[PDB]
Amino acid sequence: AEVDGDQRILIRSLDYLNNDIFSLSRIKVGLDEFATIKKAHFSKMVSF
Repeated sequence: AEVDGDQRILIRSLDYLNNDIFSLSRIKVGLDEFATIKKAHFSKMVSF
């Protein structure tokens, strides 16, 4: 497919994209793209 827009990521778009998403380690930074956080083993959770 052909797209000519830069798809510059704006903050005003994130709220509408993530209105139904309540995750803390994933947000819809784009339409089909995501911003994620790397996982860690829960065995390290004992330090809290």
